[PDB]
Amino acid sequence: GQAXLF
Amino acid sequence: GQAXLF
Amino acid sequence: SHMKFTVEREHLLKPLQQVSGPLGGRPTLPILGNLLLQVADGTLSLTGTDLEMEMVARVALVQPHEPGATTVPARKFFDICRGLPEGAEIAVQLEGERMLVRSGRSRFSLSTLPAADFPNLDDWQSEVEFTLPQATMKRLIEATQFSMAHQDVRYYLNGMLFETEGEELRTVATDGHRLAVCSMPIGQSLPSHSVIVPRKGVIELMRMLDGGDNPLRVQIGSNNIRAHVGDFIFTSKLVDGRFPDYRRVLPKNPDKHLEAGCDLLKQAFARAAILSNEKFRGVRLYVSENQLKITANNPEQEEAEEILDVTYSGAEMEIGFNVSYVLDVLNALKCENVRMMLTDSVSSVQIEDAASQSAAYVVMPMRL
Amino acid sequence: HMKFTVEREHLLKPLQQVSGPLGGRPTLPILGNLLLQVADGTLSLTGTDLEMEMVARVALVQPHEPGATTVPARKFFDICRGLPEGAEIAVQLEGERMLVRSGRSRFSLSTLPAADFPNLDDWQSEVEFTLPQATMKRLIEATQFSMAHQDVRYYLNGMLFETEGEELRTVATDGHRLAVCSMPIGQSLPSHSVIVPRKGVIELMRMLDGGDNPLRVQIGSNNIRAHVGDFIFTSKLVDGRFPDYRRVLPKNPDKHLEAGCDLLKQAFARAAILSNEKFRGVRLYVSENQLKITANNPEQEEAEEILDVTYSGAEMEIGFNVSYVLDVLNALKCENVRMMLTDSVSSVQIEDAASQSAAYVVMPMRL
Repeated sequence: GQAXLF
Repeated sequence: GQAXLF
Repeated sequence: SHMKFTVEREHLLKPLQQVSGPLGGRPTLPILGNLLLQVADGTLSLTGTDLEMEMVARVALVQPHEPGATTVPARKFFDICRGLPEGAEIAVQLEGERMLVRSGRSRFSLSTLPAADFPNLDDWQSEVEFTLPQATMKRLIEATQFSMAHQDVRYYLNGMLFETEGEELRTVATDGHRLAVCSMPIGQSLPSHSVIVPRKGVIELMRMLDGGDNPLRVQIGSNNIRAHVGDFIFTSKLVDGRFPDYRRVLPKNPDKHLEAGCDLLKQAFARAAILSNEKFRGVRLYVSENQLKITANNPEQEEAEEILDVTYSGAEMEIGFNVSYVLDVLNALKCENVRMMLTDSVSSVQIEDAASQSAAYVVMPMRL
Repeated sequence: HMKFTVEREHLLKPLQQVSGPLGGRPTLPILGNLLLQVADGTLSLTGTDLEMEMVARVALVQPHEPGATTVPARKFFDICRGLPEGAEIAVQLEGERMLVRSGRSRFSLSTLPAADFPNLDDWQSEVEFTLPQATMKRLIEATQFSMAHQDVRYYLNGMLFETEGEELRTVATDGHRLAVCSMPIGQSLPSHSVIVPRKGVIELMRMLDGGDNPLRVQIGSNNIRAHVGDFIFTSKLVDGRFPDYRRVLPKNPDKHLEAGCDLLKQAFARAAILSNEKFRGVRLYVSENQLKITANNPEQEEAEEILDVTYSGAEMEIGFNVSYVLDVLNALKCENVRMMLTDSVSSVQIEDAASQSAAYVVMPMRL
């Protein structure tokens, strides 16, 4: 894997 | 607590 | 590994939901989480077990198919068939160690375990065989289910007794504190035979009863019981112990009869239970001429008091009770009027419907 | 010294409502009680958890005596609810116990002093406005799922209530997803943004039926208040710096996909079955007017869904947390949806193809 949105 | 039926 | 079949979604939905009953949460053996699918003679057979009890659903095939067998994950497969759109054509077949489920532009590849390693219950022969309406069995189980013991060390109490006596079929359940008994005629002169059906089996048997107009074919064997209702065949091992005699538990001479409205009595006990002990649930009953007083106390010294106008013929006496056991009985009695047969302060009370005596309940008091 | 007599029917909805902010195992016993205040001709029921409070005013027709005390919420409610329909409940404080009598039913509840009940700090409102219950409901419903539950980033554990011009906007995000919804409320509003805590947002939405009674909102320095009928909800604001939603929105996606909300939702729901139990990973393959969803789990099981979409752009592949995607499709109660793809490592903006009041941004996962 999940990518951070911020 | 209580009594037995038996 | 050859079987193939094509069934319409709706023709699989109820059978899949049905056979996935024994199956719960996360199972002990991997195979116990799968459903045995078996194409043969033009019929599909879905089987679901927990070792102890099994459920077999026979589904008639219309589209071309090929015989064979395998086991597939229950929760996934059903969630796939249900997730599909209404009226979908589900085409199923094998793939080495996989099952291919295709329906339109949806394609699924499920991991399978061999059919030969599915616990098809030990061969047995029936002793008592009889038929009765689904509604009869439902009432019999429904009115006594709650009195069974959950995990009592006395294994034989963690279940319901199915006793056949003359023309009636009787179910009795008890946990050492309460007892529930229900007997109803089934228009057949039956042999005297009593068997203990396990707690979990009883529940799944009741759940398979949709309430329809179909008959129910019960086969009681040496150590197994079978029930045929429609295209479903439920089978369960019986509990091996000596179940207590309900007749000895029933009060011999409960001479103080109290009559009151089932709902008014249930509401009072429900309201008194609020300020009762959270663990012990103790309430004490004061029976006076055409009067009943329910009093509840908890450790915080809060007190509830309920006074009811009853039809009470008899001497004044006081009796302590587990309000939950009493409310359980009042809820099982879906009736207008109830009758309570008080023997004394240290003896059991028989609570039953003032109109019908098919079902009777005995609740042992507590010394307060 | 406090006393009152009021119909059971009246006292039921207020008791259920003010018993809202009350949770489980309160450290302070008085947080399990309700403050009952008889004063001029109205009974006031108050329920708090120290950070928010709920006040219900009930009109008293019968004679009563002024005063106040706190009584256990569950017990007092279950008693009023357990009584028969149309019962006359006569309540009177007698020493350190509250006496609740109704017909031949009599109850003695243990009370804690009213002076010990928590009062939310007195404050002054800055922004004040009114709007229909349905408007607030839609605003909260369409964004509440995206709030963070127990994130160390305390300011994400709640919903932003921002007023900008003619509109009221709600924004909620957890670091993986975004949800924004803005609707006009026929009023000239000042630009003001406040963070309402997660639990406060839930209790605020729980006091709204449909559209039944207008909602008057008062946003202060560090508190928010909501008046709907005879109920006054008040909550402290999560004092932190909420991220700017405008920076999170994809600045320029070049790939636009349009498809039927329900067909897309079922395709993801069916694929999710054979997805990883923990990671919930699904692949999206966008080709010319065709979307392929593929799911794999550790047991080597595969799902494959092919759907006819209205797609215009280059072929690309993107990994997603199917639960985050399904959450959006369920929040979008519409006919057709639009997905705005940038690339395999950037956010996709999913919104209703008919309305742009609500927009959702979902961050992908490594392929």
